Amino acid sequence: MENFQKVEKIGEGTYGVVYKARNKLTGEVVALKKIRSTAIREISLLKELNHPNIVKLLDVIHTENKLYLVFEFLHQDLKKFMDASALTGIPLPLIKSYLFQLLQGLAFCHSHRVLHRDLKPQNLLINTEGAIKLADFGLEVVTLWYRAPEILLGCKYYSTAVDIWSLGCIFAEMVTRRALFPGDSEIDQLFRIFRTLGTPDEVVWPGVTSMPDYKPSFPKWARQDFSKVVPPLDEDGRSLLSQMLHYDPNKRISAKAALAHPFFQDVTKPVPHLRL
Ligand SMILES: COCCNS(=O)(=O)c1ccc(Nc2nccc(-c3cnc(C)n3C(C)C)n2)cc1
Repeated sequence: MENFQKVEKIGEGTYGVVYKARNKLTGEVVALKKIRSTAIREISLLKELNHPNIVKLLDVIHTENKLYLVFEFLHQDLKKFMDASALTGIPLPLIKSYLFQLLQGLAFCHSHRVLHRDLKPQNLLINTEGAIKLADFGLEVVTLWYRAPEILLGCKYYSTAVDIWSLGCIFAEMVTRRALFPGDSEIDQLFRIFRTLGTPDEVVWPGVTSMPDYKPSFPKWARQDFSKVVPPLDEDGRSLLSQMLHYDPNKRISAKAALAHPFFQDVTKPVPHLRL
């Protein structure tokens, strides 16, 4: 750590505190994360998971029983960018570009059997070049808003499909400028999903009733059309979103397959208006 100079406290919570810092030698600006063995080997395997849409992990510093992660620095997260776009919302071309890039990023980690497990606007970082990247991979006050239903129902060995679900929720949020399922407890989260997509059963989700936390007493809500869930979204988008929000993790579209959906027929890479 003697090689770094803390510039300011970026973010906080969860895995630790994050600071913007400068390398006392090179002057290189980075994101320094102070984390609060197995972890070591797992984190190291991450330094190899390099992709343009994955915030690059520069170094892993383990000293005095303390773990420091040095990352490539990005100037803003999606949360802040959405809040700054609330008045007019993010332009479709830019929403589509971000989704396309994240799917590319996911298709890559998934191919390497790595899942993020906690995708959310706060850990999606953007630059002035129009790129968006996945941050805070890894392996209270944490948002459950983007949690996949299988996790909520107690699935112990959930798949990469959970990242697809989270991304679908983020997609809907960019389009409507409002969180899709803002649960404030695990059961509320589950019930918000149920009220919108319908209480899942053996028909739409084989085996769902045999899940750890599934209760036969769950209220039975009927599904709602996506025309009502994300109105402005054209048919291609609504079609893709519905496949990203499928209950059956085995039926949920994969990232790679998602990249082939017609919604991306006219995908481009616009530049956002960032006021750093
Ligand atoms: C409460 O205040 C929120 C402010 N959000 S922000 O001002 O738009 C903002 C968020 C993140 C960053 N920079 C950043 N770059 C690389 C990795 C990283 C990183 C590495 N590990 C983590 C957890 N992160 C971030 C997601 C914090 N954070 C710069 C500015």
